Amino acid sequence: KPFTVPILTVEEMSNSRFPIPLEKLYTGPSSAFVVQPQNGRCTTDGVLLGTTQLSAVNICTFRGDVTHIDYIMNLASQNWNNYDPTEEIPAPLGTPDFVGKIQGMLTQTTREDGSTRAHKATVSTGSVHFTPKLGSVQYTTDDLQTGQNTKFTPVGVIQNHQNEPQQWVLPNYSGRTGHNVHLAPAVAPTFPGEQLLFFRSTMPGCSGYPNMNLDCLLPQEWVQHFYQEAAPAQSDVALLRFVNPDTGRVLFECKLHKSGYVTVAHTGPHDLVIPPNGYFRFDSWVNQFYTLAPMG
Amino acid sequence: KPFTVPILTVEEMSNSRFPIPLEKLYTGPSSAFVVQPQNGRCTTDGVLLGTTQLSAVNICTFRGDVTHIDYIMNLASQNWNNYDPTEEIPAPLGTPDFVGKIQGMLTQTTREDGSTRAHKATVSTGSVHFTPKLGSVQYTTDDLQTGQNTKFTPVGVIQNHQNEPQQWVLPNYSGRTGHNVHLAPAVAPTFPGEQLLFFRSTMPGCSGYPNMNLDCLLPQEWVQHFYQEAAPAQSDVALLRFVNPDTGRVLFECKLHKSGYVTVAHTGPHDLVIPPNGYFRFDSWVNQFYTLAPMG
Repeated sequence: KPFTVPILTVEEMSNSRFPIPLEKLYTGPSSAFVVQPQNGRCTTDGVLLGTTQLSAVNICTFRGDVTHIDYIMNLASQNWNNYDPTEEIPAPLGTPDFVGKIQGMLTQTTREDGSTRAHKATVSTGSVHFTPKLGSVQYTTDDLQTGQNTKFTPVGVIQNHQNEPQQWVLPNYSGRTGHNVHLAPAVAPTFPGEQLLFFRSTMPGCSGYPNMNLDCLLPQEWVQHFYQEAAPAQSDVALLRFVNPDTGRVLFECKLHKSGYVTVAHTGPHDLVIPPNGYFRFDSWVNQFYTLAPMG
Repeated sequence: KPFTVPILTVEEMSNSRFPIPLEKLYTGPSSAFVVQPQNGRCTTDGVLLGTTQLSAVNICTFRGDVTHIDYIMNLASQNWNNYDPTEEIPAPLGTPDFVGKIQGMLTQTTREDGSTRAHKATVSTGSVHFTPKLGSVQYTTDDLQTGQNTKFTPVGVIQNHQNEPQQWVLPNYSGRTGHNVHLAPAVAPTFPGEQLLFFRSTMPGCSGYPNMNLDCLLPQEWVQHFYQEAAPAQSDVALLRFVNPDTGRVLFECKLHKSGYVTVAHTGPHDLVIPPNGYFRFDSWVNQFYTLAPMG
């Protein structure tokens, strides 16, 4: 099958690491960071890696029952059935993949009356009570029956300023009980001139001076597209050109490594300047020795 | 181009009328209802109708500034730029398309300190202050600077029991100022044996005895797929067969009208029983006189 990327504009896409839309394109120096994101990890061939699942709305949500202590939720699977700690994944597909406090809201229904309730609730993925893999997560909930399906819908990050969140620091899915399992390989631009092309959004902040940025390596729909299509990597890198349908002109080119990350020939930071109508286009499969035309 | 539907299982898909995953397949009697949903309306040929946009995470969100009175938000566009009441759409793409109270949370950042805040907030789309089209929406917010980007993230519906929400009753996007503009055509099964095949989810409830169901005519990804693909309607109806990859057997067939709705040959209600691994498959283009093999 022939390879393609979706004709979606950045603003028409969604961040694969938090349920919010993409806002911009950005690139900066990697060196000092880790870049082990587990969400938004997909082989361009179609292979989902890490904790990556297809739904953009289920990223960072948690379902299950809860028991009052601030509150512990014995996790269930997205579809509300039993959690299987057996699978060979880092944690439930869609689990958060950075260390931080995520404010949201807990909601439950009592199968009995049609009765319902809702309360604010936060979750620190740094806390040693953040054990998704093992099957339980603790909410520092800022009246909650047991044996009743509870759901957590994420909203933003409530986080000395800018310190949290720690976007490139992976939480411990098994917490204290053990190291992380079956992680997606870490990313780093290898070629000389090149740097990494991120896909940034701004997680809403919910109280405090949090570092609201959030970069992802692949848009949620690229993940959804490689999954459907499953186009053979007729090469180890795919040359992408970011076109503009208004002027009909190419702005910059970039590298889509079949592994699942994007690199752009640039040194130093830069909030990528682009036309709201521009989108990426698959031109050709190239060797990893292909030097890219510099970026703006 | 040849027509297709995505190989996604119901649970792998998302509801196109609220940012939550699909849960089940359902069918019941239409007659007494309207069925004028504006979200999840797409021509199978690729034409988005009503207030339908591509992002499943931006359904029911509102951005803009707010001014304390409980609170009014002068709407902005998804990308945070000016709202254009000029476009020939019923309202901002993604606006809610049923009458009800939607609880969620308002969050804002103050460009100045990195300062942030968050408070619960509800919105009644029945209220005469619900004027999306005109550019303003009022929150009955259950400390909010002005001239500061505020966002509303929806969570569930806080709604004598079961009365609200009114899933098939369209809100007035211009409120009192005028009737609704450029609506997606209403739906109804025309053929004799047939009924309408919905795609149901359960909006979380956030306080009260709300009618948490929510049916949509097309999964958000079918909408995203017809948009990419844009496969010519070589006919006015497309025969779909819901297969099971485990047993390799067809369960039931259904009608995908190029208009953008699904009909199944059945009379009376029924929570469709299906294997978690089953998915739909495009078999052939047929005439509207094709009688369907009854459904379970």
